Amino acid sequence: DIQMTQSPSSLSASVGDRVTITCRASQSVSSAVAWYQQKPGKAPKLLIYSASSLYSGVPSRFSGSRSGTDFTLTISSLQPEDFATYYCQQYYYAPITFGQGTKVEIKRTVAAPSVFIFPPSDSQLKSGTASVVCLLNNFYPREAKVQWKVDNALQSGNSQESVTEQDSKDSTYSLSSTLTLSKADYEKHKVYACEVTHQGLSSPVTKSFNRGE
Amino acid sequence: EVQLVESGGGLVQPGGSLRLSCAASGFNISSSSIHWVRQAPGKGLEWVASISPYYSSTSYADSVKGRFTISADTSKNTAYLQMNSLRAEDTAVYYCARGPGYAMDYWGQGTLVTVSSASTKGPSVFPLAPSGTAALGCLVKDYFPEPVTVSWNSGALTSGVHTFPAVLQSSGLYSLSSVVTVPSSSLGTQTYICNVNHKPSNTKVDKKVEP
Amino acid sequence: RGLDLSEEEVKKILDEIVKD
Ligand SMILES: [Ca+2]
Ligand SMILES: [Ca+2]
Ligand code: NA
Ligand code: NA
Ligand code: NA
Ligand code: NA
Repeated sequence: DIQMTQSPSSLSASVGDRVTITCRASQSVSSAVAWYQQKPGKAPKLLIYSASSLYSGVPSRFSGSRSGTDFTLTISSLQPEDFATYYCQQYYYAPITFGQGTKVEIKRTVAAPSVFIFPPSDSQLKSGTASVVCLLNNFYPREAKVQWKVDNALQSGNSQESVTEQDSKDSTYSLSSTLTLSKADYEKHKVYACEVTHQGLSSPVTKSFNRGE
Repeated sequence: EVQLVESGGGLVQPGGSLRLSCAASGFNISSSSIHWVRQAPGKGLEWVASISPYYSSTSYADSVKGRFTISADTSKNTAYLQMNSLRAEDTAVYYCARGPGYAMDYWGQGTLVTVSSASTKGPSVFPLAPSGTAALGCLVKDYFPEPVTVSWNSGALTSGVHTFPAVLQSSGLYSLSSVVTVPSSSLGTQTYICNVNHKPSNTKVDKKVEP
Repeated sequence: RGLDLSEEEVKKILDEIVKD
């Protein structure tokens, strides 16, 4: 069985830069290696076959090479249309194997999040539950710490985060953090706050509200 | 006009059976190989099975042998993946692809297969009310299975919208929020409606978001 | 036309697709 060990699992690069993804096979696969591009929500598209041949429509900035067991895909200058996940593949013989993928994300300057907090809707409380939503909108880099405080007590094990894919225009991220409680548990406190720390903020930003105001 | 269109996915009980199909256009399936490749949510591509419709020969990944069967019918220019003894681990998007040998030179857009004993359930949609840019949205809460779609003002509102990827709750139901920012001078006059669609449960909701 | 196409034969077909 052939293993295909692809590296790195993710990378950030600016537009115009050179990016290098490598795939290391466990044994000789001769030149029977392909590379694929997958954009979020879409089918993969073939970019390279037999280590170094460019497929239909693939611009001259993608290139592939082999040295024994190592396979490399290079983009000479990252263009915005090149943000995607990349996969190596051996078609030497079955079982067929793909590498784990490489997510290429573009580099950008630091942008602090704008923070918004949303108390639970009155219709949700009538249903029996309460969701408090903290929104961090349009920031970079993706790393960011969101911390919930209720009655100024740090919370744990009751909030879930979701992050958008990098945006195509401004190339930033947005994040939601959602605290969900039963209606009884929600009315047992007064003040709900989310504190946000991020590279772009000189000090952590807190958004809070008092449950009955 | 080369096309590959998968169908037959959906929500299926564990231990059950499902038959996927892949209709091909713009080429004869007996001129190439056909491949089934799956992608579990948030994970990489994993080969499932391949067939030469011309020779009828087949090959399979270890983890599906015996319980999956790939076949093809050249007179329908269509291939199939009969999946049996389904497990939670088989939940994934299943792509059909063509190419010589095991190269895959064209891929369809795939079909979502969800293997779960949980029942379908439509979301409840709650406003995220705004409080000079303002943020507002809707919480699309407690649905199963994936996917839902969210638009704003029937697709007329597109700039500044963020629809977050869904997250599994501890209860086994999904939830997500969709937000939009807009300068605040509009908050009393412009109407903001989020249109939510959950095809698996035949649920359609349009919720007005007011401050 | 089968699964067991040699790597050179796979090359040839994709090469001929690229040309056309
Ligand atoms: Ca090799
Ligand atoms: Ca360039
Ligand atoms: Na928390
Ligand atoms: Na076989
Ligand atoms: Na028939
Ligand atoms: Na084979």
